[PDB]
Amino acid sequence: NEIAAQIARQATVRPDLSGEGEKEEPFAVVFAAMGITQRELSYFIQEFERTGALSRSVLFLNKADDPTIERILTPRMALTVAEYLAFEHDYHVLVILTDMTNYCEALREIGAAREEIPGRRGYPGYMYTDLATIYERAGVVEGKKGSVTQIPILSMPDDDRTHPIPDLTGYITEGQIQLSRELHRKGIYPPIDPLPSLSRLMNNGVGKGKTREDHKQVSDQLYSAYANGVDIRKLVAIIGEDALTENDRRYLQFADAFERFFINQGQQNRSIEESLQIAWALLSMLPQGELKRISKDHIGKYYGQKLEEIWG
Amino acid sequence: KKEYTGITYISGPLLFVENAKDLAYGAIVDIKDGTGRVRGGQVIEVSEEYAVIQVFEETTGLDLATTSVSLVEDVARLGVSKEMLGRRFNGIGKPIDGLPPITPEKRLPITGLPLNPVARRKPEQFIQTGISTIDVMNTLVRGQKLPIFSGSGLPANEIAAQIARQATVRPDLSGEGEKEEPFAVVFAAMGITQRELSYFIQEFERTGALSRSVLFLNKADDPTIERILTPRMALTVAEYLAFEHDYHVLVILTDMTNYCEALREIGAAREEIPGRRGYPGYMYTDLATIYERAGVVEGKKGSVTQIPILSMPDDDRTHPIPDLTGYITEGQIQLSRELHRKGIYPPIDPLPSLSRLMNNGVGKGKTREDHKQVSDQLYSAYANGVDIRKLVAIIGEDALTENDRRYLQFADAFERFFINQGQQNRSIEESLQIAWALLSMLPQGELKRISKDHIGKYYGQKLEEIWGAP
Amino acid sequence: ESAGELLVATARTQARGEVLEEVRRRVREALEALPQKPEWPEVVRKLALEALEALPGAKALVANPEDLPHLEALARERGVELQAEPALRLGVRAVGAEGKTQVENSLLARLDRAWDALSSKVAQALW
Amino acid sequence: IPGIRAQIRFIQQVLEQREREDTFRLKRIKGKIEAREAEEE
Amino acid sequence: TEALLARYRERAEAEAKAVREKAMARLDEAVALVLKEVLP
Amino acid sequence: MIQGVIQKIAGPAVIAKGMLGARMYDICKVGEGLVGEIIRLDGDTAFVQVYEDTSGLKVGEPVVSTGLPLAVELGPGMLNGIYDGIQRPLERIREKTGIYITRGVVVHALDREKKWAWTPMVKPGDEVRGGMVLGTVPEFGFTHKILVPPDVRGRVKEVKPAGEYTVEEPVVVLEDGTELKMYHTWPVRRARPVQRKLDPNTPFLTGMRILDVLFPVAMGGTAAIPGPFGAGKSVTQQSLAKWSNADVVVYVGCGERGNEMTDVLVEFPELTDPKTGGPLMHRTVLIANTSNMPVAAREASIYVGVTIAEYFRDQGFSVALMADSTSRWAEALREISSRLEEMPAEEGYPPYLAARLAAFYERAGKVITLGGEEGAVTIVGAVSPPGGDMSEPVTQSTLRIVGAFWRLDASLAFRRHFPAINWNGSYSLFTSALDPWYRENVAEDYPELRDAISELLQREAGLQEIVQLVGPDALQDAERLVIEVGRIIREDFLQQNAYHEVDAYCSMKKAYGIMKMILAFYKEAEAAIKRGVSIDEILQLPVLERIGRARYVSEEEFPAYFEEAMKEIQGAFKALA
Amino acid sequence: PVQRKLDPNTPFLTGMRILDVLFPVAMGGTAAIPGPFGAGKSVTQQSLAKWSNADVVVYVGCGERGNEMTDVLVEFPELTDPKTGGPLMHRTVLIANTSNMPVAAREASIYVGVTIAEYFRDQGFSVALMADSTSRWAEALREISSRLEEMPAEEGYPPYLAARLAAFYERAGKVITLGGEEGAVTIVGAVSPPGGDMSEPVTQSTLRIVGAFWRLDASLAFRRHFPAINWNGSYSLFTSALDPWYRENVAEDYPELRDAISELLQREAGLQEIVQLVGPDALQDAERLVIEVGRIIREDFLQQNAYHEVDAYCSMKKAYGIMKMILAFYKEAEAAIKRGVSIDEILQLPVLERIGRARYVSEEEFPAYFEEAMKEIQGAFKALA
Ligand SMILES: Nc1ncnc2c1ncn2[C@@H]1O[C@H](COP(=O)(O)OP(=O)(O)O)[C@@H](O)[C@H]1O
Ligand SMILES: [Mg+2]
Repeated sequence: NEIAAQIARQATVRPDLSGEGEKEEPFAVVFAAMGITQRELSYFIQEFERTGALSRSVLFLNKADDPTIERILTPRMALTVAEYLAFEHDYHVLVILTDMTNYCEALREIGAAREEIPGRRGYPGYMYTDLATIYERAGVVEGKKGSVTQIPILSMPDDDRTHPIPDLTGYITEGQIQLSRELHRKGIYPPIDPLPSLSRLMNNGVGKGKTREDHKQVSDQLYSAYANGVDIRKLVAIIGEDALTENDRRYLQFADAFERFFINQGQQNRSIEESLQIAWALLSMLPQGELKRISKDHIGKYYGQKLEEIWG
Repeated sequence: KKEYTGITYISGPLLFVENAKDLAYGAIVDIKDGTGRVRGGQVIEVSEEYAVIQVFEETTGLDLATTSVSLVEDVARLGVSKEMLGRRFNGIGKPIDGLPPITPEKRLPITGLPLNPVARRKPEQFIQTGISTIDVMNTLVRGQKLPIFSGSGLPANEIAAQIARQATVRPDLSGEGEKEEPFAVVFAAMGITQRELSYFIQEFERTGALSRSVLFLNKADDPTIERILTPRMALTVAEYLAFEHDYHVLVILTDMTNYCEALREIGAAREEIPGRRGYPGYMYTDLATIYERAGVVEGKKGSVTQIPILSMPDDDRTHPIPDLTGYITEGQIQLSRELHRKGIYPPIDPLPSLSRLMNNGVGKGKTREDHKQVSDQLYSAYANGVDIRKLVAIIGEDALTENDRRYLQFADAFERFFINQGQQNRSIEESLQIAWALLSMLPQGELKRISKDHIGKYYGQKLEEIWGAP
Repeated sequence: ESAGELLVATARTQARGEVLEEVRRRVREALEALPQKPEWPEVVRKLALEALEALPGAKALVANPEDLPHLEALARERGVELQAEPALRLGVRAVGAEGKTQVENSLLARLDRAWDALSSKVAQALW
Repeated sequence: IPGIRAQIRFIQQVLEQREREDTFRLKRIKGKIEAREAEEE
Repeated sequence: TEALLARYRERAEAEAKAVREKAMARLDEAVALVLKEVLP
Repeated sequence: MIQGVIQKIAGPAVIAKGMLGARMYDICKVGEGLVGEIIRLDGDTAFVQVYEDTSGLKVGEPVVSTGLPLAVELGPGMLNGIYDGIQRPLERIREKTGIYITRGVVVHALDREKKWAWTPMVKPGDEVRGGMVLGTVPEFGFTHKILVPPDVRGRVKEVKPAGEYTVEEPVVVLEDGTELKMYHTWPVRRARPVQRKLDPNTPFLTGMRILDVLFPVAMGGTAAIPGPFGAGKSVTQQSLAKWSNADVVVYVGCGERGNEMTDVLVEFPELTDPKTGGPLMHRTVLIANTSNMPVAAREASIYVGVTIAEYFRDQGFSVALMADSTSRWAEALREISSRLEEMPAEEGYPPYLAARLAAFYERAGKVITLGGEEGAVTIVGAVSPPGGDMSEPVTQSTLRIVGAFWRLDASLAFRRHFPAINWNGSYSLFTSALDPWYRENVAEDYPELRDAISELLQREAGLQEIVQLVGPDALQDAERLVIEVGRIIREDFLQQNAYHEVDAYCSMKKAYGIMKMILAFYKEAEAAIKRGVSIDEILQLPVLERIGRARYVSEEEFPAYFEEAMKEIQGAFKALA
Repeated sequence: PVQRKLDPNTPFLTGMRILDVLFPVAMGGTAAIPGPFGAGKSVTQQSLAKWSNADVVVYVGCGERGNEMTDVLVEFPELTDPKTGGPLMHRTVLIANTSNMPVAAREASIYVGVTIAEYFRDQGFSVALMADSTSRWAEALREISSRLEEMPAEEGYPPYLAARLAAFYERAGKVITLGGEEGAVTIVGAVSPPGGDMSEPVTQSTLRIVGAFWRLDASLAFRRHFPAINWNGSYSLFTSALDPWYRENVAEDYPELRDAISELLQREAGLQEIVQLVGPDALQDAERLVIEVGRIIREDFLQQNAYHEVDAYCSMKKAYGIMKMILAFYKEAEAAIKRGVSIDEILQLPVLERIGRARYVSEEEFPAYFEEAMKEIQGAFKALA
């Protein structure tokens, strides 16, 4: 919920980089809750009151003490409102769904009341189609200035990526942002785990005329180096740490610094340039020969800057 | 020509016909629609109210007002003859080779009767398959059920075709010295693709092995009931030949996994509760009825030998299909993916392979007196060399003794020359000679498992055998 | 080197199949030429009675237009309905009492049903 | 080794429980369809 | 060594001709037998 | 006589109408007549499970109920015979039908044509109770006693004189009109009644030193063995059958594979009875089922065999019953349960598998027969799980009710050690009850010698790590002495050759003498070590050859050899000094 | 209907090094691409659609995202056909059935696509048919059966699912058309098992029919190492039949090089078992060299950038040159190892950078780049020694 509220508060486009003109259109938020508790609802209300976003927000609240069958119609009403606004008044809509797990529970209850043939773990066989009829209502339409953005939230039972709900959601959506419990236990916030995360439409908005030209290569190199550090962590857990090669120590230190600096950012707002500078400073901990996924021009233009120089 | 037209229900593979109590359970019927097309079916369930027929093909175009059902045969039967050799069939006895249909001497029920236990006798003689790894270490005995455990991409079809076109009997080694007993091969294919069908046809045609073979070929897009019926018809033909004309018959079943899947589909279509892992509860009995039809009989000169072939689903030996197959049969031949990827063919792994009747098929009056000792010495030496090859990776070559280096070189040469025979047809004597040449690499006193007489008679040959057949 | 034996066997099999096909054609001609023979009315009488007795009770009896003059007598004797149908040839069709079951006794169907059984006998006798 | 064995037996128990639940649901649907086709008369 | 099949081809043709000429002489008896068996 | 017609056919299940009054588990003839069994009654409808293939049946065919449940015929003519799972003689079936078993064939378990030498032992006017002895019939050297059926009471009106008669002859007629023949029928699923069940205070002598000493089984006890390939189970079973206390041996195959059953069928007729010159088959009953035979026969073979054993012990003998593979019977039971759509309990087995296993195994015991004479049944059932895992439910259920477990091992057979029973895994629970008998009939110190031998073996097994890491020569004198004593024990006491003329069978006295000799030599060697003698000197003494050849000495000539060896053991150490 | 079925003899060039070399698929064969979500099935299928050598491409979007269809529609017209040079969309027939479209239409879409492919084959062309996901077809069948209140076979699927899959897959092959011409259909279908479990019945049913199997790995996708094809879990049955074509059109010793590469990969996989146990440093020099060669093969040959203007397409000759360079370097390195040269000295040799960058060389500059790299490799060892 904190990550969702922060994203809703800080989200903004960058027309100056894209040269689209300083339109600066504020986001309109359509918030749909399904079986939300009083604590989370109060937190969301307080956050929206603090940010002054209630003046441009539509709320569909289904509290945990409300009847369980009402959860069937709430996402459809929220998405109908969002579609109407976006495609009839040129608004830009950010749709947040509090918990799809409660919706799946209600769907399973209805299916079991009707004795449908279940899928896995008793969920109805048409759950994939039912979830597709909800998720696939977002996008941009040719010839119109509106847009519908969806940020569903769901809790994996027992942190199981193979549970039917997250599995089908991944099979339908265009990526996912996965949180790690180990990162949370180490005090890192936000505890976003980069390796299992994915953005399918990432390369459609990054390049030469969009953001900066070194975005994709830096992202790939960061992923490769983090994976190497993670593997070396298992190697250290298996054998003695004093047997490590200097390259292994460099990768391990890079992984630790990555976790402590790039991921753990707190409640602060970072521009894309600052994030790229931090990423380059972290990548500078490795020799130039190991950056095989970055062209030499970008390395010459950006490599070498010191991590401690960013703040001090 | 009896005709029933009281059809009241069509759904999936099942259709209900009324006032048809004259239909015997398990009979064969054909359904004729308005357009005149005739498609067959089998009676599943019959009662005073209506009869239930499972359709072989799809039910497109059927209607409740114009279709009719007629009886074909009370019990599924096949017409056999001594002239079936050299013919191809589609799995329900229909020729697909373009030759005229055979004239049946007699018609037999494909669901054959079990053998009387007091009528069988002990298997005693072997079959020369032409493969050194099978002939020497996993000898096949006439009347044995020795399956081949294969994988996903392993060349099981190539090995099956090679064994089919290379297998022969050796009466001279037993002292008879005459080819009095004829030899025949029965080939059954279940759920094969077009490429496999073409490969099998080409392999059987190009070498002349078709003149002594009967092929029952069932494609993957054929009705599943045909896949069910194919092994039973093949075994009926084999039993008829062996026990009425003194033939020696080798039966090869291409894929039992496809048969098990077809059986599961048929069971689910009839609304039965599955057993373990979703498979039918009577799978063990069905597999036993298929496998137990092979053997040798007292007072008969014929014999039946089976070589089932199955692909383990996830390379798991605990899967129900391989588990039951090994629980019924008398051993297995294990194919190794590592050997196949290393360019070795046939990729048969001696270490996990096993034959439970080998001791009966070897001796002094058959094969040669040194067969068993050579086989077990080869097994032990190969195991030792393979085990040493793992330690040499970490401890280095120089840290090994002389015996360890000799074992490593022996294992490498064994894998290079013994197993990797390619497409050669090695007789038993050639395989024994190659084995002795490989053993000669080891020191004289290192052959602890062989008596001194055989060592004195055969030790000392150098490696000049595989180079005689490139 | 031994493929010539296989070709000889295939040639012999093709010759045997051609001979069997010729026998089939001759028998077909003999059967289709039956309605021009004096034994034809007796044959259709036998077919009619066999069809009527195969079904325990026939609601109606179907006969070819050329066949009904030679079977009308026992059509009235047996007390079953007579109905004409041009499509039927060399036989009669009897419809069950309930109307769900029908039996066909055409000579073509009998030949089809019996040739697969008498093929062995004719092959043994001919050669 | 003991940890791997414990994980293996836990996974086996989970799979067996799921199989048993599926079998029970199959029997339930068969019983209820029989009840419907019997009471429809 | 490539013309071996011609002699076997002509031998097979001769065998087929002999078989058909042998069978032609007894067609009527078989036809009469079939007609006797089929007719009730 | 209840008669009906077929109403509905679906697979092996046949529904018959007009069967009102049919009893719950009667045997029915279905068809023209296949053998079936009623499993459900509903109004005028009875559900019949046909044993054999039902293809070809048609609606409206007759159904006849015999009015009795599954039962076996008990009487003279069962010895030297081979039967299937439901007591059908295979030899006459082969004679009638050839090499195949055609469906619907009917034969009688007992030959109705053979004539037996009747010999009455009762007089007119005598009261007779169930289980009393009526006469005598010779059968292959046994005194076959004609017994009153357990549920028959009355007094004798007339008795036929001695002569030649068939089994169908009514030899004794009671005053109520009852006619008693040479045979009677008994349901296989009901245990035969007994006066009283005795305690297990007498041993079942196997003839093998390891089983007779380390892991004994009481007369009437139960034992279980694994069946791994290459461990020589068949030769062990044959030796047990040849050299046991049992007068009658009953062998059950219950669904084994075809070639193994063929080997068993062709090996026993070539065995010779140690007590005479004739073959062992004259006191053996064979029940054989292949894996392709009907499942009902495979399921009922165990009960048929145990009922035959119960009858033979009711005649007053000792019977050893060997179930070849209870795993196959469990598989057949699982298949039958799945045919009824019952809910599986664990790994597909029905929830009542343990109950059925207990019901089978609890028929064993030493009892006082209804005739007042003593008899017993000893059950040795083998379990051969797929993969050899001992966590399989059948093995767990079996090990909770058996009194002994003789773990056959392939590793011991690989190094040419026979009869290859692993002493580390095996155990027995009859030692405490058998100790007084050992004291009375063997020696007063026999338990002490057995415990000493077991402790020496345990200590030898405890040192296996060091002897494997650094080798035997790196040990001290005591450790080397322990290792060599264990080796001598393994090579001279546990090991036994079944094919040897005199070493095949060993009495309790010879085993006791060998154990005492080994213990005395161990004591002398330890004393010599304490006196500074070198281990190599001890390992080269000549009395070790006398000890090694002890197990090849004849039974009657053993005591002199034992005395001479005992004298030499004390002479070799003290005289050398 | 067709006149006759022919044996496959020519390969289906997908433009990807790993698929074209290690697991080839012949013209008229079938292949499957199973894997979890986010592994790269859709991108791979789009790459085959863009770069394959088929005359006509039929794409069936069975039950997948609509944004994929929008991307295809937007991007294909601006691309050029590799054969004729015209717009790429002029050779593509697109059948779209998104996730939120009616469920019963997925089977219809699959049948329509395969029938159109069969018709274009009948016209005498070579057609490549690609189904987005047959798992959605199986789910639609399950939903229809649930509405029918049938008896499910396993995991709720109807019994006839395997039969329908076999019937769909048996339509492919190279044939002689009724008009006397020659044509072929190549079917490539993606499978999406729930939870990535490869024991799911659809995957098992497909595994027993297709002639080629391209299994994806989630671990490789997590490392962003694409195409992320599990080498250990994949195979191909068309390798032996395509050898004469490789000899005639690519190089005389191409099969030997492919076999050497496969053997090296197998040995590296075997050594990885000891590496994960005792660590890489516990091995000898030869084992370390094998591990390093395996890493070089994985990172410089099997890897391929689908979004790169040059690395997206790779002809057979370029891959042959790369693997020849790698094999020559391995031979020279092991020869130097026999001469006592330290393994760490070899790993810093500059020719490794040339080998790694050879993948990005354009199709025009490669013939001279290969010669220069071979000369440099020879000089770095022979001249130095
Ligand atoms: N060959 C490739 N080269 C580069 N990136 C790739 C490649 N394959 C996949 N990806 C990336 O990984 C993502 C996987 O998504 P997608 O291919 O749609 O998966 P799936 O077909 O399993 O749904 C792509 O959106 C893309 O960002
Ligand atoms: Mg995709």
